[PDB]
Amino acid sequence: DILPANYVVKDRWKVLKKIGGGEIYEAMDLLTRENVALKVESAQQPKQVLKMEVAVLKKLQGKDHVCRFIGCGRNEKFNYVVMQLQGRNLADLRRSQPRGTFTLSTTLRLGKQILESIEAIHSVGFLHRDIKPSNFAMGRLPSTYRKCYMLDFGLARQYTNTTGDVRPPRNVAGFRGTVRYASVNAHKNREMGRHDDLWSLFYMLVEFAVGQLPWRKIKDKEQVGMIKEKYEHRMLLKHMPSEFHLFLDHIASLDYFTKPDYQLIMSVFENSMKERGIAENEAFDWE
Ligand SMILES: COc1cc2ncnc(Nc3cccc(O)c3)c2cc1OC
Repeated sequence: DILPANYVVKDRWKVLKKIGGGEIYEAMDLLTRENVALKVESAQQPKQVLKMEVAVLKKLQGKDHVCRFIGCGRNEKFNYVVMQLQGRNLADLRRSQPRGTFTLSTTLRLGKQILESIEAIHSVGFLHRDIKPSNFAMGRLPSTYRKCYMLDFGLARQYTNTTGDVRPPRNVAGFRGTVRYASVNAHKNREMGRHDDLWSLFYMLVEFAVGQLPWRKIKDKEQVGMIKEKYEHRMLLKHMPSEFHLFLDHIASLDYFTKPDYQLIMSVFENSMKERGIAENEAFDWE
C-alpha cells in the first residue's frame, strides 16, 4: 500500500481504507465531512496512467453517469485524484442474486444507463476499453441510489486528435483488458474502436439476463478468443429479446473508423421494455 490508514493528503483527505487497489482508497474529506474516493499513483511509476484518468474525468464533468471531480495533485512520492465515492458494483449485485441473474427489467434499465455512459466517453474522444460489470456502480445517496456510474479510466485511450479526426489504428495493439467481455477484435490484438466497447456491453447484458457466458470457465486468453470467433452469437440470443439481433447485426457490421448508431441500440432497449410493459420508475432487483 502506497498510503497507510490515517494518512492525510493535502491536510484534507484522511485515509480510511483501501477499496480496490495504482491504488484506490475510501477517504474522509476533513473540510466537507463526506467520504470520497481517492486514487493514487506512485511518482516513480514508469507508465503514468492517472494523469490521463484525470483528463478523462475532467472532460466528462456535466455528463450523467460520472463521479464528480473533487481534486488532484502531484508530489515527490505520489500523484493523486479525489472524486465522488460510489456504492455497490454491478458484479457484486449480480452474484448476490439468488440465481445469479437479474430480471429483464433490471438488465434493460442498466443497459440504457451504461450505453449513455459509453456514448458520453466516446463523445469526448476516448474509448473505455475495459467495459465490465465491476467497472459500474450504483450511487450511495438518496439523489443517486438508482443511477449507474462508469468507473476506472486506467485502460482508456484517446481515439481522436484535437479536430475530432479519428486517429490511425496501430497494425498491432496488444490487448490489456479483461478476457470475459473482450470483443473478438480485442482478442485478435487489433486496434480497438467504439464498436468494441459496445461488444462488451452486449456480453455484459447476455450475462446479466442468462447468469453465464459460454466461455466463463476458461482462463487462457487465446482459448476464449477462439471460442468467441467460432461461437454462433445468435445462439446467445435464444432467451434474450428478439430486437437484440439488430443490436448484434449492427455491431458486427462496424469497423474501427465507423461511428456507431447509438440510437439504434437505445431503441433496441426502449422497444424491448415498451413491448413488455417495463417502466423507468420500476424497482431494481436488489431493492
Ligand atoms: C465502493 O467501491 C468503489 C467506489 C468508487 N467510487 C468512485 N470511483 C471509483 N472508481 C474509479 C472511478 C473513476 C476512475 C477510477 O480510476 C476509479 C470507485 C471504485 C470502487 O470500487 C473500487
